[PDB]
Amino acid sequence: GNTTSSVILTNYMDTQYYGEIGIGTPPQTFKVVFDTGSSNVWVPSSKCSRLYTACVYHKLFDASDSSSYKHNGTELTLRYSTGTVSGFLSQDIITVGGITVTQMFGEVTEMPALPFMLAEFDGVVGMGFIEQAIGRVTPIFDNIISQGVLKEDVFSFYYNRDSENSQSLGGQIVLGGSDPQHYEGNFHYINLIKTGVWQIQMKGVSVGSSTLLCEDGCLALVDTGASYISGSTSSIEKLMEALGAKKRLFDYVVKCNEGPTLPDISFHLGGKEYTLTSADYVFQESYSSKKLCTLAIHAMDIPPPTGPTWALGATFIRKFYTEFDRRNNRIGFALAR
Ligand SMILES: O=C(c1c(Oc2ccccc2)n(-c2ccccc2)c2ccccc12)N1CCNCC1
Ligand SMILES: *[C@@H]1O[C@H](CO)[C@@H](O)[C@H](O)[C@H]1NC(C)=O
Repeated sequence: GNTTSSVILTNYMDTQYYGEIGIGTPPQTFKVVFDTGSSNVWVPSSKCSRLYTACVYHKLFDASDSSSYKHNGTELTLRYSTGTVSGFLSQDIITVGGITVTQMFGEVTEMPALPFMLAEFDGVVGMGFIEQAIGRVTPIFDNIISQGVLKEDVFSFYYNRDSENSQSLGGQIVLGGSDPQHYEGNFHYINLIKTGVWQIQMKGVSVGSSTLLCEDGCLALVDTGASYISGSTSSIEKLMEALGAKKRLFDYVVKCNEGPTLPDISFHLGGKEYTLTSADYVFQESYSSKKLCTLAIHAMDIPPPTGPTWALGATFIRKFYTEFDRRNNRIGFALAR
């Protein structure tokens, strides 16, 4: 192939990065997260009961308004770390950054308020492998590859640190390459443990100068759909005791004045150390001892076969521009700019 294609992303509060796709003829536009942690495409359906408040608030796909729609109707349930969606399969034309593909996707009829009422996006575009696709449906990137239009069998993620001011650009996905404008230095590559999952070996997790965690190795899922860096409950409990952080319901907190005093956290991947300073992992919203500041690291127990794993989400990608290489089954990291 010859072409490169980009998807402009919106950065919502440093936690949600989403772009727009079109589905059907004429195109019905949806805000979607592009998720390397999963392999299914889904959007909410017009068939979703309005008793699900998430379906009242999000954009719904109406098959009755699309002349290119092809019925399927196979029921499917997608169980994610933060919640579950259920619905049925359909086929239609999807437009992603100027690229048009015929795609099988889920029409979601059951969409829980938690977490979906907290989502700025409507659906998900899974960027993982067919091996992880529920119902063994061909993932969108595999269908785009089949077209033979892309210069390379790769895709790259840039997630901006700036979520506020306009004219910044929230983030960017490049289909078929990388954007040198958003990284510096050279890519350092890490081969996948196996095909089918964007997961790599991690050799250790350091808090300051000492390797408190993951000595003897562990797994690291490079997950564009996750807002934070996550580890298993036991790993995070140990990590947080070392930081002096206090557990709450859905996160860990530190007194805001303590934020800048927190140690660096280093991830040992492919012989290189990937270091995040406290500015990279603390939501430093004030400097008061009277206020609590949340950390962009949390516990998430991912079940087998994928888990138990650490997940390197938006917290990590903000610092490290990421290239997902399908041709060589590897992931490249470079310093984002
Ligand atoms: O469930 C999540 C996650 C998720 O939802 C998604 C649901 C489906 C697809 C993508 C995101 N969100 C999320 C973020 C903001 C609002 C609602 C949900 C997470 C926030 C932190 C950590 C994980 C997830 N996963 C599991 C699937 N892969 C990415 C992380
Ligand atoms: C749904 O799609 C798959 C092809 O991807 C097909 O094999 C299956 O039989 C379809 N079912 C119907 C009822 O159209």
